[PDB]
Amino acid sequence: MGKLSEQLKHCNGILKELLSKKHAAYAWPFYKPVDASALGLHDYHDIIKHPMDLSTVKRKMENRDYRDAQEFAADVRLMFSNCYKYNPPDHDVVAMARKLQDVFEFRYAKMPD
Ligand SMILES: CNC(=O)c1cc(C(=O)N[C@H]2C[C@@H]2C)cc([C@@H](O)c2ccccc2)n1
Repeated sequence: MGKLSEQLKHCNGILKELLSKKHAAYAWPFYKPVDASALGLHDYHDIIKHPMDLSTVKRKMENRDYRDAQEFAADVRLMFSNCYKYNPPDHDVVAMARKLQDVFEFRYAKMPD
């Protein structure tokens, strides 16, 4: 019932939206951990020290791992940051990251106080 639980419900709402059909055209690369081997990205885990994806964020939310909205936001932004760090800015995945991050940031900003 407290503020932290309430803010985490808003976070859970955002997470459900990021995983929803509405955003699937650009969200799908972020659904599961990057399979570096399958994608031929044999330097991925040398460059990205802390992989993150929405299935991992969902597991952590379901497990009550996140103690506050800030911790949840840090993982969602880590996921985007990894994309911007690894990929050349002209790869389609970077455009898709930017579009999904726009959805995230605008709704995260509507956090209940
Ligand atoms: C989070 N996902 C990724 O960072 C990623 C990277 C690459 C990739 O090959 N990156 C090489 C350009 C770099 C050296 C490919 C994919 C793949 O899921 C994908 C294909 C086509 C449109 C969108 C996504 N995802």
